[PDB]
Order: sequence, then structure tokens, then C-alpha cells
Amino acid sequence: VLRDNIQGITKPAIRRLARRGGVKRISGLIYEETRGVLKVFLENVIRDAVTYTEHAKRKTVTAMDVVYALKRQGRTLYGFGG
Amino acid sequence: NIQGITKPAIRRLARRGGVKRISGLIYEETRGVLKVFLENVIRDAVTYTEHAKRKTVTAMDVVYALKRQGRTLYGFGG
Amino acid sequence: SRKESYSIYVYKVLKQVHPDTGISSKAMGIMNSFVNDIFERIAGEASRLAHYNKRSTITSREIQTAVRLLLPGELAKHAVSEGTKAVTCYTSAK
Amino acid sequence: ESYSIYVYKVLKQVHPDTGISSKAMGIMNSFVNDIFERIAGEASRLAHYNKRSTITSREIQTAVRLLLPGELAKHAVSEGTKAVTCYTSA
Amino acid sequence: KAKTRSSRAGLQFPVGRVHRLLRKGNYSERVGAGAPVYLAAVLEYLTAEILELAGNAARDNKKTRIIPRHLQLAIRNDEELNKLLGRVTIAQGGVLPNIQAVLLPK
Amino acid sequence: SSRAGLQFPVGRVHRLLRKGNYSERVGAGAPVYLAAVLEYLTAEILELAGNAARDNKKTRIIPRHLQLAIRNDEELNKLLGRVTIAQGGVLPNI
Amino acid sequence: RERACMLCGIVLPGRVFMQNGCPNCDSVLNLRDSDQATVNECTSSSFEGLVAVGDNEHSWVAKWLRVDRFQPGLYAVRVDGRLPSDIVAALEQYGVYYRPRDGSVI
Amino acid sequence: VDEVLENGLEARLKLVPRLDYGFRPAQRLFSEAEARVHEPTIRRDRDGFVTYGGEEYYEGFLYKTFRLQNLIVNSINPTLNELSLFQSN
Amino acid sequence: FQRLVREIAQDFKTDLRFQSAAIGALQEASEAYLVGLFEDTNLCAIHAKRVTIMPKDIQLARRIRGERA
Amino acid sequence: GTVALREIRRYQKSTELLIRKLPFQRLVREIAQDFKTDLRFQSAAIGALQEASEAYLVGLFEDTNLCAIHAKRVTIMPKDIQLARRIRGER
Amino acid sequence: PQRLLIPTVDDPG
DNA sequence: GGAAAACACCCAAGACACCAGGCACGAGACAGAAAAAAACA
DNA sequence: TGTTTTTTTCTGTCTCGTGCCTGGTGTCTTGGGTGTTTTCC
Ligand SMILES: [Zn+2]
Repeated sequence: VLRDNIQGITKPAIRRLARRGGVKRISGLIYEETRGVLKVFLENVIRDAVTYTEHAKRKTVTAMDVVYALKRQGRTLYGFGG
Repeated sequence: NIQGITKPAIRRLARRGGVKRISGLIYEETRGVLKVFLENVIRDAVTYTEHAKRKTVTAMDVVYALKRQGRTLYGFGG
Repeated sequence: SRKESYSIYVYKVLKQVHPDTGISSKAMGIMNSFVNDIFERIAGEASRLAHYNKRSTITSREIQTAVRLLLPGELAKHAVSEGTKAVTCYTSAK
Repeated sequence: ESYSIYVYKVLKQVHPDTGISSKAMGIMNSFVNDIFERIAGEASRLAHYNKRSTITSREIQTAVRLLLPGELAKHAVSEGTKAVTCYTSA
Repeated sequence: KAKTRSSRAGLQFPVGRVHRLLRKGNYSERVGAGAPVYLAAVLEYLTAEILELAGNAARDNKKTRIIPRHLQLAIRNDEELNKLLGRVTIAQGGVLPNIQAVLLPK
Repeated sequence: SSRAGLQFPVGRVHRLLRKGNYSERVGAGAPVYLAAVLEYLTAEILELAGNAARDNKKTRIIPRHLQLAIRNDEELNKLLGRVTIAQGGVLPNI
Repeated sequence: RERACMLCGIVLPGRVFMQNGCPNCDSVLNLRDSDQATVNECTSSSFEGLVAVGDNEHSWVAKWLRVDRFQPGLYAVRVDGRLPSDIVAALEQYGVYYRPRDGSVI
Repeated sequence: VDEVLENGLEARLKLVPRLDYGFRPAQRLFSEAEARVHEPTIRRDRDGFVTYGGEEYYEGFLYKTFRLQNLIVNSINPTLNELSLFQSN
Repeated sequence: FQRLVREIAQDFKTDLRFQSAAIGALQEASEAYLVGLFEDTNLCAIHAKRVTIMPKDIQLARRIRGERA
Repeated sequence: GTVALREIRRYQKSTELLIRKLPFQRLVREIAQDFKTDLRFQSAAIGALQEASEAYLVGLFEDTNLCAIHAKRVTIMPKDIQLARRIRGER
Repeated sequence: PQRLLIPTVDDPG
């Protein structure tokens, strides 16, 4: 079982992602909110991906399903098939 | 006739959105963005009509163009 | 020529759920547009999802999965239950 | 199936001395497939609207004007028209 | 007596019409038998929910007429229905009354 | 392809249109037109990518170069606004 | 409405080509599994010299028209229009050489 | 013959217009100014491509589709005047 | 609004008739778009501790919405 | 302040992923576990999820930086996060 | 071929 | 946490055969749509 | 006075019957890809 793993997304990783976006200063409360946003986004993508796997009578999530699912969320991905 | 979108009308439109105070320079900006949006939708409706071999733009072309831009309109035969 | 619509059925279900309430013509147009739009969404999703598995048939499974993909939340679950209820009722009769 | 050979041909047409990575090849394949899907689906949607059962050059042309933006589409339309007469004439 | 498929499944929506529209709406060569029944049931449930909430919203307004205003109220006041019908504009539906807290004077 | 002066396979586009469940019939000019449009677009984007790679003193095109070529072009990035390129990074903007 | 298939030389209605394909050329044109595109390019409604063949094997006419390996039916001496270069190249990929029946090639 | 239709029954052709602008008038290059003076209902779609009275005129020359059964493709006798009028543009 | 729609449509191809229902649908869509934009711009102004909306909030709302590149 | 611009310059020119692989893998498996058990995952699916989540977070931080710039500040705050999400349409 | 297909005496009339 | 190694085994892909199921043709008809008459606000 | 429920004529589209091809399903085998675990850095 896995319990309280979202904290594995470290604070320097969020710092690096913000630096990529051009952010100069970062408040201390940003990290928990960012973790919550990432959890919401991942849940939304994973729900559709697991539904696509369940319909095909498969037991493994493939890359194509994840592409199809993000494209269904308006987040089309190039480079992993489609 | 872009000046036909008069100042009280755009004031009313801002007022429906819950806005309390209006800057004096905002009206030209709203006229510009309304012109841009109308330009895009009118262009798409016109080429839809031209493909349909017709000379009169119907409501279906307008609703089609709007729905193709992710702005689906209910109530006009969609 | 005539043009089909869902007006009579919408009026029937309204009389089922609210016997003392009528409906205006504009609201009838909105309800017809709503039913048509939902129809296109579910049918297109089912057609795509069927095309993914290299299948030629839209069955109850494809419609059920499309309903789970589109409808957000508990609505999907309720819709799925009633749809299954309808299918077995059809299967229980002939 | 993939579009690798044809992308290689047009690349060596426009840039004989430039190579390409495999990840870029996958990106190109995804791009071509996405654009194909968009144009073909919009052309089918136009065919459904006008109560037509045949996809001809016309609905493809109007789909090209509908999707591609600006000058691009114009040159693309011109290119497509030239291909059609090249198919015809020849 | 040739009984309708709608009466066989206990539905008000036309099973035959959705079957014809699926077969004629260029999706796939062949259409399974249970798909029109399932689709009609889903459409029925959804229209029942929308009309119910709209009739209730009209009932708080002491009206016997359902207008687009009540439909817009019913759609926007329900969280999941607002999520589903996010990107649609209801003609003559208006906007829900919403004034910000700090917008108000003191 | 040789009759139309194209490098893209016209037969492949025709086969995809026939087995793609869009319409019952497909005219002869549609796959030729679609192949020509695809060839022109791919030539344009590869031309801009080769120019960006040359400016970066590289001999092989990288997805970084494709991301730069797509995002530095108004018409292309307008077309590809909702596309995220894997291993493309972001455009340098301070 | 009838059209003459350019490759094999048979003459059948255009709707027969659209629904059922050419019974002889289906192995290399896939006309039964193809759109109106291939029907229009590989069959022409403008022709001359209607030919009916009963026994392909022993008819010298069938050997002269290179139709002794095909299904008996309506055939055309001359067909307006030629096969496109891509279809010719596809046939050469299959190892079959295409000899035009337009009369301009001899 | 500017364009040959793929059906082969018709073809779009480049012609010299015959109008009186409001028993046939003599052929003459399409005059846009006189057409506007005698009929201000001219429509425009492109640059150099003019639509007057439902007929498409390109830079003074009519472009109208005509059937195959309305054309002579053999024993054609050309004249210097018509050659100069067609090749002047 | 009808005159403005006709002026915009004139630039592509003339002699284009516009049904009353098409003009009404266009008006409804334009009003809905403007009301939504003003709601977003009001949120922007409230965020910047102001009660008056300025063109910079309009441009920012359009920027984050993706309408402006 | 100087090293902030140095970090911006370094990371905006680089293309490798900035989220560490193994914690993200465990996060994806932990989220997917509560929808269905005994789920397997292709490596390419995990990589696609990582790339998409990184792109989305980069875009969100850019829009949040614009919001922070609007309020005459240089430090981003959570109110900028929910402002950007609200305007962008997420709930 | 084409030249070899010329008619002979034993071909059907 | 990454790199590398080494098993375990679970599961996706593919070929052969069989039959349940959906399209196809056609007749009957009865339920949906418009004209219209009247009711209610 | 006008929007709307109910009556009636009319028509066209749904149902039912028979047949017939074939897409989908089941089973069995096989390779290969991912999960689990050790250990050094
Ligand atoms: Zn043949």
C-alpha cells in the first residue's frame, strides 16, 4: 500500500519548474497548493486513461491511452504515438 | 459604424458582469475586442455559406461556426 | 417535407415529473438543442472509442463507456444504472 | 505504419545536409496524423451538413480554409489546386 | 399487435429514431441492438433531471411557465450540470446574480 | 504519386479515408488534395526547423529545434496553440 | 448508366462497380473495397464496340482482346481514358504489366 | 480553353463579352466603368476578378462554362484581330 | 449591431443576405462573450485591489484566456 | 536576486525533465491504485504523464507570474494560483 | 504478345 | 534516487474455427406532424 | 388578443418475417515487457 506520497514531489523540483516559467520569487505557501493542483490534474488524466484500459479488457495502461486521454482533455501530446 | 456600439450600451454590458467603476479609456478596447470576435465568427459563417452554394447566410451557419469555436449556442435550432 | 423533433417526448416527461407545469416554445427549442448536442457528443465518443479497438459495432458497452467518459460524477453512475435497467428490461421482454 | 520515408524525402529535398533524430521523427508522425485527422473530420462534418455522401476536392478545400490560418492556407490551397491539375493534365 | 420498442423497454423517448440516427449518422457500418435502447435511456434520464430542476426553480418564482431564465438558473445552480454544460451559452438565459463581497461599500 | 508529382502516398490517404468511417464514398481529387496539403505543411515546418538548427550550429534536428521553429512562427503557433512538444522545453523569454 | 473498366475491359453499370466491384480486377485494384475514386479512374462510361463473350478459353476474339482469363459479360473494344501513373506503378509492384486498351498504344 | 472539366461534358472557357448593359451586341472587352454607369449592382470577389450580372469577368475577359456539344475542336480558322485581342493581356 | 455585422461581412463578398435569426444569434453570442470577459476583468481588478477596470486588465484577461497570443 | 536570473537562464535553455522520476512513478501508481487494483503501467505511459504534467505546471507558473506582475509584486502567492485557475476555467 | 494472336485456319469462324 | 543485473511471471499478440447477430427486401400500419378549433390569462 | 392544448386528416417510418454473410468470440501457444529484489555509488 502507498500512503502520503505526494510529498515526494520535492520543494527544489517546484523551484526548478517555477524558474522555467520565469518566476523570480516564491512564497512558502506555493508548494502545498502546487501539490494539490498536480494531484487534481493527475487524477483527471488517470480517470480517463483507466476507463480506456477497462473497456479494452486490458490489464496494463499503454502510452496510447494516455495520449488519447490528454487529447480528450484538450492537452494533445506529440511524440508518443497517435 | 463601430461607434454605433454606444457608451451607455457597453456600460450596461459591463454592469451585467458586476463591475462598479469604468475607466474612460476602456470603451475603445471593448469595441476592438468585439470587432475581433465578430470578425472571426462572421468569416467562418461566410465561408460556410459559400461552401453551401447559397447567397443568404442562415442561422445554422452561425451556430455551426460558433460551436466549431467552442462557443456552443442553444436555442436556435442546434 | 417535415422536420423531426423531440418536442412531444420532452413534454411527456415534463408531464411525468411536473403535472401542473407547462413550458414555453423558446424553452422547447433549448431542450431540443440540448438533447441533440448530447446525442452528438455521446455518439461521437462511442464511434471514436470503437475505432480505437478496431471494432465495427457500437454496443451497449461502448455507449456505457462513453457515458462514463463524458458525464461528470454521480450523474454518470445514475445514468449507467438506468441504462442497464432499460437493457435488461428489453432483454426480459421480446 | 509510419511516414518516415516520405518525411526523409522532403527533408533531403529542402535540406540535403541536415539529419534528424528519432524523437523528431515520432513528433513528425504525430503531427502529420493529427493534421490529417483534423482536416478529414472537418470535411466529413461538412459532407454531413450539406446532405452529401461524397467527399470531393471542394469540401477538402473548404476544410483547409476553415482550419489553417492566414496566408498558409492560401498557399496550401494553391498547392492543392496545382496538384489537382497536375493529376488531371498529366 | 406490433408493440413499439419504447413501450417494450418502458421509455418515453423514441428507440427507433435514435436507432435510425445512429445508423444514418456515419459512425460505423453496423450498430448493435442494445445501443439505441441504452442511448435513449441516458437521454431520458438527463432531460428528466434538467426539466425537474427547472420546474423547481420556476416554482420558487411562483410561475407556471418554464422560460430560458429558469433553465439557466437550473443549469448554473447545480455543480455537476454546470460542469457538463460548461461551454454552452443559453439564449435569453441571463446571468446568475453574483455581487462580490469587497465590491460592497462599508 | 508520380502522376501528381507528390512524394506522399496518395493510395495510403485514400485507404485511410475509405476505412476511416467518415463517409460512404470518396472522390478521386480528395486524397490528392489532402496529400498535397500535408506535403506543403511538412515542408514548411521542416524548413523552419532546419533554419533553427543551422542557427544553433547543429547538424541534426532536435525536438528543441522543432519547438523553437513552431513557437517563433505566428501562423504555426496560432495553428498549434494547444500542442505541447515532448522534450521541447520552453521558449526563452525573460 | 454503364461504365467500361479500363484494366480488364469489362462493361458493367457504375453502381455495380461501386457496390460489388469489378469481379476480375478486384485482385489488383481492390475495386470492391474502394471508393468512387477508383471506380471513376479505372472505369469509363465512354466506350465503343460492345462485345459479348460466351466461352473465353476457345474464343480467338477473347485472346485478341486479352480477356480470355476473365469473367464472361459485356466488353468494350475501345475505352476512352487511360490508367494513372500511380496505379500503373502499383500494378508493376504486383508484377502485372498494364497494356492500355485506349487504342493509342500499339 | 482556360480549364477542362474532369467530367468531359463541359469546360470553362475564356470569352469576349457581348452585353448592352441595359440580335446581339458586338463583342468587346468588358468595360467595368461603363458597366457600373449603366448598372451599379456589380459584385467583387477578388482583384481583377469581377462579377457583373451573374457572369464572372477576369480583367475584361468573360470566364463561363460551356458544354462540349457547343464547341468546335477542329478546322479552326484564327484571325489576327482576335489573336491580338486575346494575347494583348 | 445589424449595420456593424453588415459592414464586417461586406469585406469578404457582397450581396450576402443576413436572416434576422442569424443576426439575433450573433447578437446573443457577442453579448455572452462580452459579459464573460467583463466578469473575468472584474476578477482581475478585484485581485489588484482596485474597483475600476482598466484596459490592462482586459489585455491580461485575454492573455490568460489564450485569445491573445 | 542574481542567481534567480541565472536559474531562469539555465532552465529555460535546458530540455530534460525537472521532476524526479521515481517519486512521480510512485505518485502515479498511488493515484491509479484507488480506481482499480493490480494495475500495470507501461514505461512510456509514465513518461508521457511526466512530460504532460511538467508542461502544464510550466504554463500555470507563467500565467501566475503574469498575475503577480499585475499586482505590482514580484513574489507569486497562492491567490495568483487560484486566480489563474479560475480564469482559465478549472474548478 | 500481340503479333502472335493473329488468326489461323483452325480458329473458330 | 540512479545504474546495473537477474529472475518471475503475467499478459498482450496472433491463428483457426464456429455461430449468433445485424443488414437487406418488402408489406402493413399506426403514431407523429401540420391545420385548425377553442380555452385561458 | 395571442400562446397554447386538443381534435382531426394525412403520411411515412417503425415493426415483423425470412434469409444470409461474416464479425465477434473462444481457445491455445508464444515471446516479451514489466514488476520485485540486491547492491554499489
Ligand atoms: Zn476490371
